[PDB]
Amino acid sequence: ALLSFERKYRVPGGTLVGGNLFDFWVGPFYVGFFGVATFFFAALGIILIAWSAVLQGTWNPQLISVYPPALEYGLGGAPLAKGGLWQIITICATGAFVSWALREVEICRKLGIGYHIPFAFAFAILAYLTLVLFRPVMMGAWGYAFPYGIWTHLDWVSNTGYTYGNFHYNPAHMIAISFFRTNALALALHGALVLSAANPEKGKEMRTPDHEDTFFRDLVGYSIGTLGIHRLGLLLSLSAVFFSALCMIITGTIWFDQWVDWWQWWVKLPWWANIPGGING
Amino acid sequence: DLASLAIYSFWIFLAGLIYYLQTENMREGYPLENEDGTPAANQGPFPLPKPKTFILPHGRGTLTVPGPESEDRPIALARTAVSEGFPHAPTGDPMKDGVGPASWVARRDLPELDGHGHNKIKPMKAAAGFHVSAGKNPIGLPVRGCDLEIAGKVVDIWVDIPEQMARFLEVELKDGSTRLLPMQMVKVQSNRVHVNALSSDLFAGIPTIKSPTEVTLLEEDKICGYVAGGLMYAAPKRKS
Amino acid sequence: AEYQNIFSQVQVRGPADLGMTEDVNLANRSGVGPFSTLLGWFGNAQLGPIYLGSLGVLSLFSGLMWFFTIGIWFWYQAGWNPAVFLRDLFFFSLEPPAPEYGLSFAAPLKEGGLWLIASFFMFVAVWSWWGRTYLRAQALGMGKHTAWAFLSAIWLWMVLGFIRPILMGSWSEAVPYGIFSHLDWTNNFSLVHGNLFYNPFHGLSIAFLYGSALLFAMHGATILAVSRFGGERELEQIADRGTAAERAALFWRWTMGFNATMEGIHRWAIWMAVLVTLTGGIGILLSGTVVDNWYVWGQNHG
Ligand code: BCL
Ligand code: BCL
Ligand code: BCL
Ligand SMILES: CC[C@H]1c2cc3[nH]c4c(c3C)C(=O)[C@H](C(=O)OC)c4c3nc(cc4[nH]c(cc(n2)[C@@H]1C)c(C(C)=O)c4C)[C@@H](C)[C@@H]3CCC(=O)OC/C=C(\C)CCC[C@@H](C)CCC[C@@H](C)CCCC(C)C
Ligand SMILES: CC[C@H]1c2cc3[nH]c4c(c3C)C(=O)[C@H](C(=O)OC)c4c3nc(cc4[nH]c(cc(n2)[C@@H]1C)c(C(C)=O)c4C)[C@@H](C)[C@@H]3CCC(=O)OC/C=C(\C)CCC[C@@H](C)CCC[C@@H](C)CCCC(C)C
Ligand SMILES: COC(C)(C)C(=O)C/C=C(\C)CC/C=C(\C)CC/C=C(\C)CCCC/C(C)=C/CC[C@@H](C)CC/C=C(\C)CCC=C(C)C
Ligand SMILES: CCCCCCCCCCCC[N+](C)(C)[O-]
Ligand SMILES: CCCCCCCCCCCC[N+](C)(C)[O-]
Ligand SMILES: CCCCCCCCCCCC[N+](C)(C)[O-]
Ligand SMILES: CCCCCCCCCCCC[N+](C)(C)[O-]
Ligand SMILES: CCCCCCCCCCCC[N+](C)(C)[O-]
Ligand SMILES: CCCCCCCCCCCC[N+](C)(C)[O-]
Ligand SMILES: [Fe+3]
Ligand code: NA
Ligand code: NA
Repeated sequence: ALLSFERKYRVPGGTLVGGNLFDFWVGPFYVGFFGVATFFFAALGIILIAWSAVLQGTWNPQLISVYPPALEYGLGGAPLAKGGLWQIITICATGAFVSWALREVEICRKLGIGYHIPFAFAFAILAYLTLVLFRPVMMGAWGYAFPYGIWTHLDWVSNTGYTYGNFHYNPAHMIAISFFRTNALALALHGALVLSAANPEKGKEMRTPDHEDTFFRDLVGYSIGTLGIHRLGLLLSLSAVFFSALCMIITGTIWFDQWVDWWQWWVKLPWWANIPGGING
Repeated sequence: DLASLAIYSFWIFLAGLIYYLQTENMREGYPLENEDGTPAANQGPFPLPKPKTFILPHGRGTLTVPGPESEDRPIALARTAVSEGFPHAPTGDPMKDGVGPASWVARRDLPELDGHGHNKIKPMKAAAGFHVSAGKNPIGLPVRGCDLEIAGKVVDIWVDIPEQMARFLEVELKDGSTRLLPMQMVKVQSNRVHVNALSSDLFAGIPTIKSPTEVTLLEEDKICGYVAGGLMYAAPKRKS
Repeated sequence: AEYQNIFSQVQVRGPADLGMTEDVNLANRSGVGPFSTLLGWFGNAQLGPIYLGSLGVLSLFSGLMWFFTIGIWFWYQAGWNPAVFLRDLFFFSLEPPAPEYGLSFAAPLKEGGLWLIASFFMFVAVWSWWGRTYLRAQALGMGKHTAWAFLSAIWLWMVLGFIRPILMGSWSEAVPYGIFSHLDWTNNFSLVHGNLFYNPFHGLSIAFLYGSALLFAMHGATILAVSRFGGERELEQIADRGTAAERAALFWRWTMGFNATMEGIHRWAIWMAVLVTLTGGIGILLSGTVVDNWYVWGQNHG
């Protein structure tokens, strides 16, 4: 049940709600008020979903799907089998996620560390809330949200994007993608660097953080440093998701035409609009 | 059909990769223990990996992992309950005893070395050519604890040579001795450094170092330990 | 407000560090560059030195030939007019030879001969840069992780520009050099192969790409949360576990029931990332060579 060094850490304290009531573990898992909150919301949502599996007559992971109320129902309630289930499940999902985050904070308090982790998680949670909650509300209907099933939520990505042409042209989706890729490049480099220093050529002695700075310098003539690259990873990642959410919250709401056509603002500028030649003259 | 092969092949490669990866991550803290220190019955589905041996540089030796795991220190804690999985109450003063969020590991009692074999961390005074290049220079500022009292004054910055970054502030107490405070744990303001983790009276219990121009891995852990522990353990000494 | 360690509160500079020497040839390092207070709020303030070497100068020369080859064509397209060149920047494009010229080098200079020239220089530039990542690890006695990782990126790219074009019998399958036009090729490729969302490699690609974002965020945030105990000094935490590596492991063990080690996490990391382009290059390579339609294949094979 405990890691060799764990026991000195398992002290009382740090809870946000409940005093000592749920201050304990189950195997490896810390509980807490919010370990309980996330269980209730999580198990409810699973039930509510397996219920939805019955009312559409499949018991199959690749087919089970739960749709928002149709566009017609507005931003108001809906019969369970025709979009109500989804609404309560979403309420559950939010409950589970936010609870998971506040539980994470409680673990932070006990362990004496910074709140950086749940802070980062809340970006991902805010992306999700952008798809199922903030965009729908600004757009007038639950039906605009994505549906919970494995292949059917992809269908929604395709339909939502092709509504605007090739979605590539959303310029906040461009920034977004740039951060995802950049992040991946940074995750490979960090990983590979730390390992090439800890696991040197056969028989040599393990290298040092100065070797790590040296390797980079030699290669591209800069090194961000070991604090730097962990600041970087975290920034690239949070920025990917920030831009992800931004590209979607502006889509169908301030811009709803074909994304490629937004790029005409640049071309139709007074000082070069009408010069001949190139592609647009 | 080639693609169906490619993809079946790949789910196998990946299950193997996950095995490799999870075993590699058992070179520390395993085998699992009961709350009493003995081997636990349930070790999970993954076996300990074949040990490996890192050659430490500058003749500091080697490290082999996994290997015989032990705390190498009394742990001042006691059970609060009669079965598995409850919190363990501190037997004395948890700050002083080094438990909870005030824990330290018993790391080596040498300081870390740069690639040249010199100390990595050094007070600025002794660091050839190093000076504050930006931001408010703290050296000179009174230091305020979470109780809003002046604990001491800053008297130098301990810096990291190979990576040119501040690591501690060295601070001077009422009595004329000094302490390290981790950079990451103070706020430098226009007219003071502020320390949220510690009430002013807790400053004297900051673990001291032995040489006054170098600090050891073991001493960093105690200092960082102690100071982090203040978040939880000072907190009845501040309506902050 | 307590302090977060995203940006430094005080920078310190001392003498420029020239690096470690091991088996490097020092005749090839530049000398330091300037010092950037700006960078220094976030990372290190020191620019350079860099190592040139014969390979590095080869590489750097080609990558400029590749970039100038595409640029002169962009001026051509703009009719040498600086205002057009600007206005139309994302629209210009250097297209590969039409299907009819096959895998041959005959194609007129203006209808793709130029595309190959640019591609040739690109090849030269990437591979030699790859030799570089290896050699500079060797000079230092370090592992070859960076060169092997970079090979996985090189895979996807070789597949797009060279391998798949060669297996389909024509250079016209390859990707064009242009901002908007390469975006169009991408969409087009999907439509024409029955939609990549049906490619099971494509989906793994996503799991990983998304995976990288989740992971690096976990890690980055973990390291910053424990940097009040020296957490970023990962190599010394590997050699001699501190309360930083402990608090970190335990955050995750308590949250989600298992954890990593300070060395292990870097292995999770190097793999999460390289599998993005690994599975991707495979997904792409199968497309049009073995599978014409992912929807279709998706129907018999599941
Ligand atoms: C044909 C489709 C269109 C298109 C249309 C769209 C549409 C439509 C959307 C995107 C979105 C995205 N697209 Mg696009 N996209 C296209 C082409 C691309 C290409 C490419 C190479 O061509 C790329 C790289 C991308 C990349 C991207 C990203 C910017 C973004 C996806 C990441 C994200 O938002 O995460 C954010 C993360 C989350 C939402 C996950 C949150 C996780 C939660 C908090 C917790 C989960 C708990 C869970 C239940 C598990 C429980 C426990 C389990 C046991 C584990 N698109 C094409 C042209 N794209 C999406 C976006 O930006 O969304 C905001 C979006 O809606
Ligand atoms: C982000 C922008 C789009 C989107 C676009 C895509 C695209 C495009 C693709 C996926 C794919 C996936 N998406 Mg999706 N997806 C969206 C939002 C979500 C949300 C959510 C907000 O709650 C979830 C839980 C998922 C989950 C998933 C997985 C089923 C799959 C691989 C994910 C992955 O590796 O992520 C990174 C996370 C990790 C590596 C952590 C592990 C997470 C595990 C694997 C999640 C399992 C969830 C499980 C299937 C749902 C069970 C719920 C339980 C009842 C509680 N997507 C939005 C609408 N998603 C890929 C796929 O192949 O689908 C078939 C794919 O190509
Ligand atoms: C509408 C368009 C299609 C689509 C069509 C494609 C196509 C086509 C491809 C992808 C690919 C991918 N798609 Mg898709 N994709 C769609 C929708 C999505 C969505 C979504 C809807 O949310 C997502 C999240 C993704 C995600 C992804 C990526 C995971 C994957 C490529 C990874 C990568 O990083 O390559 C980027 C990395 C590289 C290209 C390698 C770069 C390395 C080289 C060596 C660097 C050279 C640098 C050069 C010298 C310049 C240097 C200058 C510097 C300034 C110094 N796609 C839809 C369905 N997608 C790729 C893939 O693998 O598919 C299986 C791919 O080919
Ligand atoms: C902001 C940067 C990235 C990020 C960060 C991030 N994610 C995080 C964290 C952080 C910092 C955590 O600390 C937390 C964690 O514990 O990590 C293991 C987490 C997490 N991110 C996860 C997943 C996840 N993150 C994603 C993305 C991202 N997370 C961003 C890329 C994605 C993507 C890309 O799609 C996924 C799938 C989980 C591993 C974990 C959160 C686990 C959690 O919150 O548990 C509580 C809830 C449950 C156990 C289940 C309850 C579910 C019910 C309410 C019903 C089901 C809901 C329904 C919406 C299902 C939809 C399925 C279909 C879409 C297929
Ligand atoms: C494994 C997956 C991820 C990955 C990994 C990866 N990439 C890598 C590596 C690794 C492990 C390296 O080691 C290597 C590297 O050296 O990193 C610093 C690299 C690299 N990945 C790079 C790019 C890159 N990686 C990408 C992606 C990815 N790489 C994946 C996400 C992408 C994408 C998403 O498209 C790009 C564009 C390079 C930084 C570098 C390989 C460098 C190379 O091959 O260089 C040859 C070229 C030259 C020497 C010169 C060309 C320069 C010209 C553009 C001149 C500039 C003109 C000037 C006047 C100013 C103008 C500036 C700009 C506005 C253009
Ligand atoms: C400001 O003006 C000046 C003149 C100074 C400029 O220089 C400006 C320059 C520009 C504006 C140019 C801008 C360049 C771009 C926008 C480039 C766009 C390119 C991409 C977005 C890349 C997309 C994908 C590229 C790929 C996948 C390439 C793969 C190529 C390789 C695999 C090479 C394969 C090799 C071949 C086909 C030839 C090899 C032949 C042999 C015989 C070996
Ligand atoms: C909620 C937990 C379940 C999530 C499982 C997601 C990963 C599934 C692995 C797919 C295996 C692939 N294949 C074809 C061999 O079956
Ligand atoms: C998607 C990548 C995440 C894969 C998760 C791997 C599960 C590992 C569980 C190991 C449990 C170890 N334990 C606690 C029994 O010792
Ligand atoms: C003794 C040799 C003199 C070399 C002159 C200094 C060159 C500056 C190096 C620039 C650094 C490269 N950078 C940052 C652009 O990538
Ligand atoms: C990798 C490049 C990142 C560039 C970083 C530039 C950020 C500067 C912000 C500094 C914080 C503000 N300040 C100094 C007033 O505290
Ligand atoms: C090396 C880290 C392992 C993390 C694994 C993530 C697995 C996600 C499974 C997604 C399923 C995609 N698809 C379409 C191929 O089935
Ligand atoms: C008692 C040990 C706890 C082990 C925790 C293992 C968590 C794995 C959760 C299963 C879901 C993983 N995945 C990728 C298939 O989604
Ligand atoms: Fe790291
Ligand atoms: Na000095
Ligand atoms: Na040379």
